[PDB]
Amino acid sequence: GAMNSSNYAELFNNDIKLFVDDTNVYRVTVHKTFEGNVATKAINGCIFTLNPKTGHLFLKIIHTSVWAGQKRLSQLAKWKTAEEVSALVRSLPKEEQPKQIIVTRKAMLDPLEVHMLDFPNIAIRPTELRLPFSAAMSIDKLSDVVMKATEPQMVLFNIYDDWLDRISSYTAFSRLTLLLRALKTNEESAKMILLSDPTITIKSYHLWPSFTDEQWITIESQMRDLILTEYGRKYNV
Amino acid sequence: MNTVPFTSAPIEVTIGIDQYSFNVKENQPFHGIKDIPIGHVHVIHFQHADNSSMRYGYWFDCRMGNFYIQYDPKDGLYKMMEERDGAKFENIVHNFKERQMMVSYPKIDEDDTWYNLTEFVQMDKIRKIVRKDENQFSYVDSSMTTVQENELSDPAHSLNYTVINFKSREAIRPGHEMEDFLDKSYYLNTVMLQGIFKNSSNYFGELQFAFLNAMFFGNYGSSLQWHAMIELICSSATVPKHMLDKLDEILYYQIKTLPEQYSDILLNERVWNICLYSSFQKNSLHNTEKIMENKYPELL
Ligand SMILES: C[C@H](Oc1ccccc1)C(=O)NN
Repeated sequence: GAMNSSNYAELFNNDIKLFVDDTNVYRVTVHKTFEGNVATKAINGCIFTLNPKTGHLFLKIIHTSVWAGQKRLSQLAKWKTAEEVSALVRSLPKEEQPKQIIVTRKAMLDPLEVHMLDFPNIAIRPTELRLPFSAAMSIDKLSDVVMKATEPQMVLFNIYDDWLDRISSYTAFSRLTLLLRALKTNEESAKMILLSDPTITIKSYHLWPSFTDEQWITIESQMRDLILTEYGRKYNV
Repeated sequence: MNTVPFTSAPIEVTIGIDQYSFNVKENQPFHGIKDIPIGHVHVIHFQHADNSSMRYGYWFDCRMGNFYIQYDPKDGLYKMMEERDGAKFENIVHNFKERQMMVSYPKIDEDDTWYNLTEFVQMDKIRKIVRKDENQFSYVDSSMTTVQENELSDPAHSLNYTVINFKSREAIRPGHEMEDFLDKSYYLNTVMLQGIFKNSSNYFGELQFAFLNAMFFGNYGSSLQWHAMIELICSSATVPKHMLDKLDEILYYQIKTLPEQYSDILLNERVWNICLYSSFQKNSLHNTEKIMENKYPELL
């Protein structure tokens, strides 16, 4: 059934599973036409497919050319997502295929179910969690590779960097969700927090800065402060 | 006009014949039903006064034999049987008619209801849904489950309706996933009509039979099948114009005939609202939408 607080430790067991987030697949800027009407202009997008145990993010870039001459793009975006996830699974060796795919939005269920009919033993599940994966495009190196793409492209990233050398998946996922939640609630402040100290760098092969354990604790604290702060600034408390 | 005689009525029972019903009292002198219109299937059905659990009954066609009803005190129900001795049967009926021990099938001359509910239903197809080949008639009751139901337990006692499942490889061409899920015309016209049913008459016959078993026996797997077959047409962008016009007629008479106090259970809110207001054929069911809105506006 649905993934929620009660069964949250299942994410880190040894059954392979993927989160699929489609929020950033179909992205548009809305603007005025010469005639004063309103029109959209699509920009490049991505499917966010994450194995939460390993940190493996299969980032499928969606190039704006895929929308050309198509109608009802918001609906197509979900079936396109499902087609690309199904293609990914088929490309993986059997022993690497997920036993469960968890979708962050319920409208992905039927599209993904239909595209995976060939895989009756893979469970397609929703979640009650309000996960912050939409904020993946606030991570500068992911944003940059999406916007530079001139064709469809799959980029392969470990979204935990080297954190699993020092911490468990549960802790790594909790850090990641806290970082993304912060970026989603106040991207400017979040990014100021992550970079304030010029001496802490991001390795060329990483996404996030190279914090010591102690520095990660300070960072994590600052991000929680931010999320409560904005929660007050937003709610006046 | 034909006759279904009754050996006796030893337990108090409500007897149905098609859309008619009457109460018979324990050991009342009742010996059957006469003047049954030839040319249609029929269903004679039962609900015991003592245990309203289990409505059961028998589909039959008087052109296919002489059938009578006899109570079985061991199995505790009214059983249909075929009399092979023709002169025996005529003499029995004649004696019961002379003694006026039979109720008359009470059809109004203006009234085409039963024709309109059974237009496409044929005994030969019923017998393929209800497999019991040593009898010319078919038993159905409230509790019988369908083949599809058993897939999700006794096979010999199942209703073998054609399985429809919108999220199945049968319904969805590889590479046409979105197209075929959002517009079911492929599944309707190629898979079901051309492949399985051969023609729309057979499709409509199963749909009418499913409705009738839902209405008369409260058979839940049948109601599921009736709604599935409606939804498959309504959710196809491309439907022969003649099928749509006839579907509207079929449904119109089904909604007209449904008991008002059973609409809460027999009618699926999601299917009807989708079919009448959101689907491709939302504008193609004028008679059915008008009667639904004037008789069950609550459901919508
Ligand atoms: C090689 C390593 O592993 C994968 C990462 C994501 C998906 C599949 C593999 C990595 O971080 N490459 N950039």
